[PDB]
Amino acid sequence: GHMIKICIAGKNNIAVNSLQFILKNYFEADQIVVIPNKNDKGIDSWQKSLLKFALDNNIKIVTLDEIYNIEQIIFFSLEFDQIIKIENFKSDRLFNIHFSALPKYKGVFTSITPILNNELESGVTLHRIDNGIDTGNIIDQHCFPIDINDTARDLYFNYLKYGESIFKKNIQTIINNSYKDLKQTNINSSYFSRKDINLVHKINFKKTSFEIHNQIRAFIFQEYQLPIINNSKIIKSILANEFIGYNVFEEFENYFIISGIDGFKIIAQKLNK
Amino acid sequence: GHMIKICIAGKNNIAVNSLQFILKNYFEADQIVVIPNKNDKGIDSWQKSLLKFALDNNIKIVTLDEIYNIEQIIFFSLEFDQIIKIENFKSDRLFNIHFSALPKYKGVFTSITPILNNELESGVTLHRIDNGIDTGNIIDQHCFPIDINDTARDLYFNYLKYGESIFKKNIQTIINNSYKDLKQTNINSSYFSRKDINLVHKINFKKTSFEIHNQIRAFIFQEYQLPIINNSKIIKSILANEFIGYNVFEEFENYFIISGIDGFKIIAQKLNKL
Ligand SMILES: Cc1cn([C@H]2C[C@H](O)[C@@H](COP(=O)(O)OP(=O)(O)O[C@H]3O[C@H](C)[C@@H](O)[C@H](N)[C@H]3O)O2)c(=O)[nH]c1=O
Ligand SMILES: Cc1cn([C@H]2C[C@H](O)[C@@H](COP(=O)(O)OP(=O)(O)O[C@H]3O[C@H](C)[C@@H](O)[C@H](N)[C@H]3O)O2)c(=O)[nH]c1=O
Ligand SMILES: Nc1nc(=O)c2c([nH]1)NC[C@@H](CNc1ccc(C(=O)N[C@@H](CCC(=O)O)C(=O)O)cc1)N2C=O
Ligand SMILES: Nc1nc(=O)c2c([nH]1)NC[C@@H](CNc1ccc(C(=O)N[C@@H](CCC(=O)O)C(=O)O)cc1)N2C=O
Ligand SMILES: [Cl-]
Ligand SMILES: [Cl-]
Repeated sequence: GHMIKICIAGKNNIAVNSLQFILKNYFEADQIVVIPNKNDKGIDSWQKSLLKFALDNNIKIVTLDEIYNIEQIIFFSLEFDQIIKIENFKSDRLFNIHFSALPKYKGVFTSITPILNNELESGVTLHRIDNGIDTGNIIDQHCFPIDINDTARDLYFNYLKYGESIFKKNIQTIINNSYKDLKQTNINSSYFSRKDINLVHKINFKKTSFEIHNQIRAFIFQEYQLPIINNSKIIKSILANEFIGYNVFEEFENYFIISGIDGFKIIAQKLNK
Repeated sequence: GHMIKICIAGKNNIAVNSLQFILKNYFEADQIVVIPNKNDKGIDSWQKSLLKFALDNNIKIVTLDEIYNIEQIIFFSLEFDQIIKIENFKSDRLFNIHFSALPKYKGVFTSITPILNNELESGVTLHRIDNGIDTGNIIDQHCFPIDINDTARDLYFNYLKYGESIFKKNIQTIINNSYKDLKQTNINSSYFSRKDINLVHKINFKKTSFEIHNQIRAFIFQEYQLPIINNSKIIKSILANEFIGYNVFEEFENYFIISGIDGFKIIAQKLNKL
């Protein structure tokens, strides 16, 4: 049918590197169109620009309106900023990679919400897009650890890495329309919206050491913000299993020593600045 | 031996039934003391009264001050209302059964917090009392399901049942002093205080059906409160696998039909239904 076979919509190194993989291995420029996010400035920053890569490689920049009527197009969202409505499209070949182990942690801020809710693991999930937010049927998932001292930033860079890999693992079956999927369960399903998360976190210290530590590290993502204790930004939290007494809080020039209601030692390292 | 070998401190069916078990199998009345909770008025209601049981069975009622200097006393807290300081006690035989699968859900309101945090299971844990809240070394634990439609009240009655069972299972080894324990992990440890739970819950509907349903049923405990939707008290929530559309909300005479962002059917039953 159409010249155009695939649309990559989204941002950051997962979208750029997945687009590069399709251009190298599957489709020529003239067979691909791209929809960057509204905030893409067309320059590289701490992630690469999808808009810049597409323009550099002669791939057309399009709008959703411009692709709705393309028969059989593969629409692939990789951190795309718009919620689509499936009945706009002639094609039913609509796919997304979501940065959580669905059915948990639908919605936004998924580098914060699993840590803040005390998880030991997260995942990336390739799924069909339906009209709900991260609700469509699951094609593949890869779960991986949230290590004990990982921050939100560390978790995000794992999503980028594992998300790119799950794209490469599954894309041929998507192209060939040969994949299998399974509906999501009602149980374990959870969802967080922007209004659920205050990005300026105020720590509750009447909590376990593990909870105070998770509260701190869930907000460490320096490109956006760092959590603040007594007007100092915190760059790293370290949780040990050493008991130091209950409810410790002491400030030093370079760090705080903290424990919660169970008394395990936390070192909260101040940003050097 | 002082005369007094054991103190049962606390309340409700677990304290009464455990006391009754001790009196039947291990110690006579004149070897036991009790410290009821401050709110025990000696009346059997939806729970049995430990004060009433002790009075009816000639078991002395005491204060903590009265038992601190008692050598070798077994002190057993079963829903006891006072945080003890261990250095007050000559004895080191100090035990509690906590209504959670420790190390999770230390603190209070443990029939609310696991449901509200989307758990599929909970537990009872027998542990040594240390100076922290529910922090001491674990002796035994029994985990059991939170069934999908269980309310906070249903979970509390399961804690009472499994707690009484874990008491009977372990009491021989406590009396022998042959029990084994293990320190708690830092990992997975969680804690909720009274301030963390608003008992008049306002539901966040911009949530999955599982989360809306957990928000409703975590507060269903009619002796205390029921959650209110559109000025109606709710007595039961039922969560189904059936997709009915995203973000459904409809009020009927006897119930609401609700779904969250994933579209699964909830029936929230009003108290007024006949
Ligand atoms: C905007 C922002 C983000 N972050 C962190 C935490 C967040 O998980 C991570 C990535 O932010 P993002 O790129 O804005 O996306 P988010 O994780 O909220 O993902 C959501 O939005 C994107 C655009 C959707 O495609 C995705 N499916 C959603 O989950 O950066 C912060 O810590 N502070 C911030 O202010
Ligand atoms: C006071 C109260 C209680 N409840 C429910 C929820 C709570 O888990 C259950 C039992 O209440 P409780 O007997 O006050 O005890 P709680 O579960 O908070 O347990 C705590 O306090 C008791 C006294 C301690 O020994 C125990 N180790 C603590 O966990 O009843 C309510 O729903 N609303 C209330 O207002
Ligand atoms: N239909 C659809 N389903 C999806 O699963 C999906 C899409 N489109 N499009 C790409 C991506 C979009 N991800 C998102 C997720 C949330 C917001 C957002 O603005 N959330 C608002 C709540 C919006 C609402 O209630 O309608 C917020 O305040 O959190 C935007 C983009 N995606 C899957 O990743
Ligand atoms: N030392 C000790 N450890 C325990 O683990 C323990 C005891 N005593 N005593 C019996 C029982 C007591 N349980 C409790 C638990 C919390 C509160 C309470 O009032 N909590 C307050 C916070 C108190 C504080 O911060 O100091 C709250 O507002 O939630 C009371 C009794 N118990 C284990 O079951
Ligand atoms: Cl964005
Ligand atoms: Cl009480």
